[PDB]
Amino acid sequence: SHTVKIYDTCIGCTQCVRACPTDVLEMVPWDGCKSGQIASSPRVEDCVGCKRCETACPTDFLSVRVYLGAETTRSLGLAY
Amino acid sequence: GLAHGYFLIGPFAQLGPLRNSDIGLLAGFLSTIGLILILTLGLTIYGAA
Amino acid sequence: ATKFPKFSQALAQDPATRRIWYGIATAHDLEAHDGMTEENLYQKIFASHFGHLAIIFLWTSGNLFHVAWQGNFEKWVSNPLKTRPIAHSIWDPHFGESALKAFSKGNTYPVNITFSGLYQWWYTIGFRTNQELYKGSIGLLLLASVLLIAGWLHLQPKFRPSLSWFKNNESRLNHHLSGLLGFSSLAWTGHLVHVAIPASRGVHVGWDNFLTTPPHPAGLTPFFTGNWTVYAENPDSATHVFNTSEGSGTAILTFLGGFHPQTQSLWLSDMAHHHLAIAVVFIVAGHMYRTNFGIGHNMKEILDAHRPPGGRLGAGHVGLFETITNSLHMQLGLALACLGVATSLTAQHMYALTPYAYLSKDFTTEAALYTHHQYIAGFLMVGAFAHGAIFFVRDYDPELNKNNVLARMLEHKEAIISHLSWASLFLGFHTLGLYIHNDTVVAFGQPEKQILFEPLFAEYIQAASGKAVYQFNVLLASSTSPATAAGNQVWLPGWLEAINNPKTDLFLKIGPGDFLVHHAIALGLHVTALILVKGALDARGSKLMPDKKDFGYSFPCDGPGRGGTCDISAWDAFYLAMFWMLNTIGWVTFYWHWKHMTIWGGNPGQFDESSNYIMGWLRDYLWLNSSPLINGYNPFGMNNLSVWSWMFLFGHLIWATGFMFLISWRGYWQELIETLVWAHERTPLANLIRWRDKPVALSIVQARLVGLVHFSVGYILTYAAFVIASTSGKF
Amino acid sequence: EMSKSIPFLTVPEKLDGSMAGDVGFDPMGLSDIQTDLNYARWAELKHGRICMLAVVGMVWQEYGPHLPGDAYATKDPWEAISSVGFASNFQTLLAIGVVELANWNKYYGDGTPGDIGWTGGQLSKMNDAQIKTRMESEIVHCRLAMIAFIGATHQTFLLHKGLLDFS
Amino acid sequence: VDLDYGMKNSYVPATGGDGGQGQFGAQSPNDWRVAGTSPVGETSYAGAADGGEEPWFAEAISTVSLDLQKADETLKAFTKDAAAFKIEEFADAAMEELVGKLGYSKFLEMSTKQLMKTWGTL
Amino acid sequence: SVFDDAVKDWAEEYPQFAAWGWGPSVQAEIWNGRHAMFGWVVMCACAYAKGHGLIPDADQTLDLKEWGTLATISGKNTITNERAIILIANVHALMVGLAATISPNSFADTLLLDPNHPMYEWQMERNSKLGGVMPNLGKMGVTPEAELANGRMAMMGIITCIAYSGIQGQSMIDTINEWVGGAYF
Amino acid sequence: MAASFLPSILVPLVGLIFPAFSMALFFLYVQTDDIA
Ligand code: CLA
Ligand code: CLA
Ligand code: CLA
Ligand code: CLA
Ligand code: CLA
Ligand code: CLA
Ligand SMILES: CC(=O)O[C@H]1CC(C)(C)C(=C=C/C(C)=C/C=C/C(C)=C/C=C/C=C(C)/C=C/C=C(\C)C(=O)C[C@@]23O[C@]2(C)C[C@@H](O)CC3(C)C)[C@](C)(O)C1
Ligand SMILES: CC1=C(C#C/C(C)=C/C=C/C(C)=C/C=C/C=C(C)/C=C/C=C(C)/C=C/[C@@]23O[C@]2(C)C[C@@H](O)CC3(C)C)C(C)(C)C[C@H](O)C1
Ligand SMILES: CC1=C(/C=C/C(C)=C/C=C/C(C)=C/C=C/C=C(C)/C=C/C=C(C)/C=C/C2=C(C)CCCC2(C)C)C(C)(C)CCC1
Ligand SMILES: CC1=C(/C=C/C(C)=C/C=C/C(C)=C/C=C/C=C(C)/C=C/C=C(C)/C=C/C2=C(C)CCCC2(C)C)C(C)(C)CCC1
Ligand code: SF4
Repeated sequence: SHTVKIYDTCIGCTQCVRACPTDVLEMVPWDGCKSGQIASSPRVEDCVGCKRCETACPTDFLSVRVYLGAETTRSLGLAY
Repeated sequence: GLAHGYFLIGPFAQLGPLRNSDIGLLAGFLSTIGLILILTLGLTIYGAA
Repeated sequence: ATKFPKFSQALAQDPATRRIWYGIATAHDLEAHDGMTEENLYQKIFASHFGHLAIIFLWTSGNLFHVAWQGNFEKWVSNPLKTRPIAHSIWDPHFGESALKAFSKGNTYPVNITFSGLYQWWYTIGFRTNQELYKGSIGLLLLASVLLIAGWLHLQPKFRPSLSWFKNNESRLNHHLSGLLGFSSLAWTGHLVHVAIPASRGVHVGWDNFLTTPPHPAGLTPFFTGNWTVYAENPDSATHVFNTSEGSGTAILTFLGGFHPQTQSLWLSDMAHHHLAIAVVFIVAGHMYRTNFGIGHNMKEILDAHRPPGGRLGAGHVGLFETITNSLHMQLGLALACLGVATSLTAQHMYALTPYAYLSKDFTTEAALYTHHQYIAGFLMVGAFAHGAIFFVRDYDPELNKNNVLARMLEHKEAIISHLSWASLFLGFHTLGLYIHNDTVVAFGQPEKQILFEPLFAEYIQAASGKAVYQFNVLLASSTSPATAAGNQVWLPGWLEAINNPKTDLFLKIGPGDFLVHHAIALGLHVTALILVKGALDARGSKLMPDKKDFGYSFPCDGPGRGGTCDISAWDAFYLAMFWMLNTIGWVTFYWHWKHMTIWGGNPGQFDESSNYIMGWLRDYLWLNSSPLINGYNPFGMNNLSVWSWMFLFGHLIWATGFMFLISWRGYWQELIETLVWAHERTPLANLIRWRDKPVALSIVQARLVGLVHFSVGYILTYAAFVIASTSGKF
Repeated sequence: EMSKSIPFLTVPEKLDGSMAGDVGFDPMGLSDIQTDLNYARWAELKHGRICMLAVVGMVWQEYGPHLPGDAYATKDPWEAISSVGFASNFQTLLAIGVVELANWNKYYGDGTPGDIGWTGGQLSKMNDAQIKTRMESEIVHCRLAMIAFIGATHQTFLLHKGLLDFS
Repeated sequence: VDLDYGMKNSYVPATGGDGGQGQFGAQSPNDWRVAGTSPVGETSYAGAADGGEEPWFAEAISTVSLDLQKADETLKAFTKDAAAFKIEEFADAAMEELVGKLGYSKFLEMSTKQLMKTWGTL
Repeated sequence: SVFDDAVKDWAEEYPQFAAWGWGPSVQAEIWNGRHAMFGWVVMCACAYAKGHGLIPDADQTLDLKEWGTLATISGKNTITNERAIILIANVHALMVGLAATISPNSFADTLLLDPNHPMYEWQMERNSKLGGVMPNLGKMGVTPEAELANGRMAMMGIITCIAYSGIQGQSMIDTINEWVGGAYF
Repeated sequence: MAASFLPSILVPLVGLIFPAFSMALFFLYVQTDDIA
């Protein structure tokens, strides 16, 4: 399974969540930013590692980071 | 095995290096036996795995 | 850890064929393995080193055995200039009758001719018979068994060394300087005086009679009385016939200089004296560091004391001792860098200062040895930089090295990389421009408009060493110079005879073609260095990927975001620099080979005139010399060069196949393999059989590596076939 | 404290006086790196026993009755190796190898160094004081024989006199 | 129906470079490495479908289905904690009023104040 | 004894092979002894056929244009007729052995101890019974004990024949002939 | 028996038998589900 971390520079724009093709990410309440929400990755077992979430993230540097790791059927995107 | 070994000798007998010698058929049979041994090794290790 | 590879849980759980590939590719990266400790890491490395040394000694014993058993070494010894030395016999059932006959020319049975120079070296060091070679082979086989036993033993619990033993710098350095180098050099001098020199003077000294055959009639009395000049009196005369007693002297240590007149190689007395002085220097050097006896230096104190008082180096060398000691990757990088320099020096000095009897007459062997050692040097240099980059990723601690020279390199990496880029661009622009200008003016039939710079600085260096052709009256080319008056006392006469002898390779005559090719070589060196240095210095991060160190030395990319990040890792810099290393070493070896082929062919002027434009290289080097190689087999028959013709085409094919991995990338192949899986699952009588490892396309990094390996193997095999076949089929 | 054999040096910690023949002689500190002295003592005993037999053989094959035979007649121990032939040296090597490999687990084991079982029933009616005395005597004989073998060899290839030829 | 059935797999998460088993498990608890097709009258693996007179396409027969009742029931079972949270914040019988008045999916989708508004009606 | 410790340590060092009966097992001792006995038969037949010149054109070499490069020893020098004939006889025996290894019948003594074969338990029982330095003089006739003893004798004879032929500086056929009182040549 | 026979004896063993058994052994090892 891949690792997906959210750093506290997240501004809760929800763009990574909308970008995710396998629904790894979700928005949760948080008082650290103006939007009152932060990204979360509770379902990293379904992360393929496409990094669309990172492409969508507007902060500098990224607030969501995908580190590729141990491959499974799910992370390899296999229909077989 | 009966189906395959019968046709496997043909390529060896008719096209192998010794095809133009008078022991060409015997060499073709030996080549077929060698191929069968290779295939049997494949079957054995396949079953084990 | 329940399946292969047991050292990686992450890989062992992958359900695809990837699990196998990566296991194989990660077996020797012991630091990354699950549950590894530092102590176990050092112990496993120690045992693996014993195994590697066993492999080396098995290889040497095998060369000795095959020459003794199947070679013509005795016939070669009796007649060096008219025998082709044998490497080993051929037994290949695929051969036709014509092939057997072709490969048995000059012999009764098919053979490969050796181009490794082993016969010349063994002849020079005193080997004369097959029995002696066989005894050497047996000894090395037993020594390999001993090394394997040692490797096994030092993995047993009571014999595993501790981490403190592996980190004892002063003692290891003392022993490797004084014992591994200094005493080995002394023992080699002893061999040369007792065995090789008498053999060159037509006298047999072996295990049967060496205790009662003094290597000098005066014995060891002069050595112990300090009257050492006795060992230099009466050298071999200028009419000395090697391997016979005619014209022989009795000197065992000399400083004659130059070459033996008949072998055109270094005097054996000169080499013995060289190794004796070397032994003294290294034994002395090996007493510098403090081990157990109160005296000697501590390396940490030496390092910490060297900070310039002005401060232009910041903290100086403080922190480097711990950094080097705790980082196997930095140690390996230093070892590979120095080994690369030493291998290049081996290649450069062996061709010019021929050490082995009759080696300069074996043209193909000369070409093969130079090319072999230069390619190995390139690989070693690339490795040195790769392990520097790995050190930066995995071992470098910014706080331990705060403000030292190592950290200040990182602090001005932008200036370093930009200036290296400027130098590379300048060299490329002007060297390619001069080549193209020459090509164009020659194409329009006006060769007098060529730009032909004379390599004046190098010619001045040659003159300074005594070369008289360039009309520079400087230093050793000047009769009245202090250097000449001093040097004439010891080595200058022989050296001057060799250097002003055009039949030798001692400082070959150079001209404008040498100038242009040298600037091309500098381009290759600078660009290869630029790629490797930028990879090492950006291994930890860059503006495009500021957290690169969190992702490791090798990783595919960081995705298509931020404009695209393909080939961003430091491993990718290694991968790019492999192409430039191969191209550079190719330019170097092409230059060496073409200059030597024109010299050996009796027409240096062809190189001197045609090397100044690219078409001269394409036409007069590659096209012209391809001829015997491409006719090794043809519609009319074959000869013994047919194997090289086949290997030439083989190399072209492997190189081109590497192009497939390098150009086409993963997504295409993964989609194709999806349809392959569909087909197999849906095919009756074949779907009785199923894979247990899901077929997947090769990974991004794996494909880069596979393409690079195919490219490199094809490059090497193609050039080896060309150099061997062209040199051996022409001369 | 201090070493008994070299009274101005400190004894290394491993030379506690338990093993027979210990007089605190290890000036080079060779015992400090080893985990224990069992392998070292096995080696010392094996070398010494071989040297004892080698010295005895050097004397007998020079001033003693050889076995009948043309090959077995020469009194020169170095030449004996070649004269008796490979067919006999190899049998000796193989039998020794069988004895060595059968005792492999003792050599790399934790039992008493030197004791492969060939006791002769000599140490049955003894306490530990007498067994210690016997082991001290064996180790002293081993140590004398190694020096003696070095001497004997260097007198038969550096001077080419006999062993009992004191001219 | 157990909710951790997915998590009870044989995947042992590595100590590094591994996100582990997330909300549902990293992989199926069923070993995918099963036998190929089998002769007429035989089964390749435990739960394999009998391909009848065409065993070579036996793997194209489906033994895994989702009937609508199982879908509704697992929807309720997997979201029981979210519904418990929503009633905990809006505030047994009240939940039965809300989830039958408007729906279960709608009850999940609405807000505690909005449900305080719909609870106004009776 | 040294034997039990030796076998146990070998099994601990090579467990995958020790599972099938490879290595210093009773199974390997039995099979190699059977082969040694048959090979004593074959070697005696070869000695007898060489002594009486019953092999046609023994010193003549095979035709290169007939058998090709595979029949060459060095270059175009081909193997003799006698060596090829001996090889072919042993190849007959080897084909029998390969058929037995690959396709054993259910009541057959298999080469390796396969848990799925119907003879596995019988094989383990028999192999547990056999063992010791002296052959069981209580058990005679056609029994596993006698088979093991005679296999051991045949392997010992092979070793001694190789060693004696080496010491005497003669060929193994010469030793075989001089051990039967020159009954072959 | 002579050493001159060794190539035609040994080459098929090194180039055919040994790679086949080594590849079969490695295949069996990589397909093993519990190695330790
Ligand atoms: C790939 C193309 C190709 C082809 C067609 C051949 C063909 C041949 N090679 Mg060559 N060779 C090749 C490439 C090829 N080679 C390569 C790449 C190399 C390495 C460089 C060699 C090196 C080589 C050597 C050293 C030798 C040969 C030899 C031969 C000949 C004998 C081979 C043999 O008996 O195989 C046996 C063939 C089989 C066992 C099976 C063939 C495939 C079957 C017929 C397919 C049937 C499918 C069926 C129609 C499907 C439906 C059936 C039904 C159920 C519906 C034969 C003419 C030998 C020779 O002497 O040449 C004269 C020989 O000594 N080759
Ligand atoms: C004097 C005693 C002694 C000796 C003979 C050795 C010898 C060796 N040790 Mg060392 N070692 C020693 C003491 C000694 N050690 C001590 C006291 C320690 C503990 C402090 C160690 C700890 C140690 C470790 C941890 C390791 C070794 C290893 C080795 C081996 C290195 C590889 C090799 O074989 O290359 C031999 C090479 C040569 C003989 C030729 C060297 C020539 C090179 C290329 C330099 C040439 C430069 C040239 C002369 C001039 C410069 C060129 C310039 C002009 C450009 C070698 C056998 C390694 C090994 O592989 O063990 C299995 C290893 O991992 N040792
Ligand atoms: C740098 C040092 C050095 C090197 C590299 C050489 C190299 C050589 N010497 Mg020279 N020599 C040297 C120093 C050196 N010598 C010194 C200091 C002297 C005394 C002055 C000599 C005197 C000398 C003589 C008289 C002869 C040589 C010969 C040779 C050549 C063959 C040696 C041989 O048989 O290899 C094989 C290797 C060995 C013999 C040594 C290793 C033996 C192994 C370790 C045995 C294993 C022992 C172990 C107990 C085995 C059982 C256990 C195991 C099975 C597990 C070889 C080129 C011979 C020759 O042919 O010259 C042309 C020769 O006759 N040398
Ligand atoms: C003393 C020499 C030395 C040592 C001890 C090491 C040790 C190491 N290297 Mg380094 N390295 C070296 C020299 C050395 N290297 C050189 C000379 C180079 C330049 C090429 C490199 C470049 C390099 C890179 C880029 C990397 C390493 C890495 C490593 C580590 C992992 C190695 C591994 O698992 O791969 C094992 C590899 C194999 C088991 C297979 C090797 C593939 C071979 C070449 C294919 C053979 C060619 C083909 C069969 C020929 C075809 C023949 C034809 C006729 C058909 C290990 C610590 C890796 C690392 O991550 O370190 C942390 C890593 O990424 N090395
Ligand atoms: C023969 C093919 C070739 C050529 C000419 C180049 C050239 C270059 N490489 Mg490249 N490289 C190549 C193959 C090649 N590479 C391959 C196969 C790889 C493996 C992927 C690489 C990987 C690589 C890396 C990793 C790096 C380079 C770098 C460079 C630059 C080095 C500095 C230099 O020489 O500047 C001089 C410029 C040239 C020689 C090219 C200009 C050619 C002519 C003279 C220009 C003419 C312009 C023309 C008039 C305008 C167009 C006309 C019309 C269309 C309008 C140079 C541009 C490095 C770099 O960027 O350094 C600054 C660098 O880091 N290369
Ligand atoms: C490591 C060096 C080495 C290499 C590359 C070779 C290569 C070869 N040998 Mg030679 N061999 C060697 C050492 C070597 N040998 C030694 C030291 C001996 C004395 C025991 C022999 C005894 C020998 C005989 C009697 C014959 C050969 C033959 C051959 C050829 C066919 C292969 C074969 O059937 O051999 C079989 C080899 C053996 C039975 C013994 C092999 C011993 C070496 C040490 C194994 C090396 C292992 C190696 C280092 C592992 C690393 C490689 C791997 C990582 C890729 C081939 C050219 C045959 C030939 O000449 O055909 C024309 C042949 O008849 N070899
Ligand atoms: C299976 C079983 O259980 O059975 C049992 C039975 C049994 C009997 C109980 C057993 C035992 C005990 C054994 C084997 C005992 C053997 C003991 C032995 C043979 C002990 C002396 C060696 C030589 C020495 C000390 C020489 C000093 C030599 C000196 C001091 C010299 O100067 C030598 C010399 O060369 C030079 C240096 C200089 C030259 O100028 C001349 C001379 C010659 C002078 C075993 C092992 O338990 C086995
Ligand atoms: C005691 C023990 C030690 C041990 C030991 C010692 C010395 C062990 C000895 C081992 C040695 C003595 C074992 C030889 C067997 C003879 C072979 C198998 C004969 C095959 C003969 C058969 C296979 C071949 C027959 C043919 O070839 C023939 C005849 C003619 C051909 O036409 C036909 C055939 C192919 C059929 C350790 C292990 C060192 C340490 C441990 O701690 C203690
Ligand atoms: C990255 C990195 C790394 C790497 C590095 C490298 C790889 C390097 C290389 C380098 C090099 C590779 C260098 C070289 C150098 C050289 C030199 C420096 C030389 C000099 C010389 C001289 C000085 C000479 C002189 C002379 C004489 C003596 C005589 C006369 C002549 C003349 C004058 C010439 C490491 C690991 C560290 C770590 C960190 C990171
Ligand atoms: C198959 C067959 C068969 C069978 C057979 C068999 C059963 C065999 C056996 C065989 C055998 C069974 C063999 C054996 C051999 C033996 C030998 C040959 C031996 C020798 C030895 C020796 C020489 C010895 C020595 C010694 C020792 C060791 C010790 C002590 C001393 C002495 C000296 C005595 C028959 C014919 C029926 C029929 C046909 C077929
Ligand atoms: S991680 Fe980036 S894309 Fe996702 S919510 Fe935070 S700021 Fe937006």
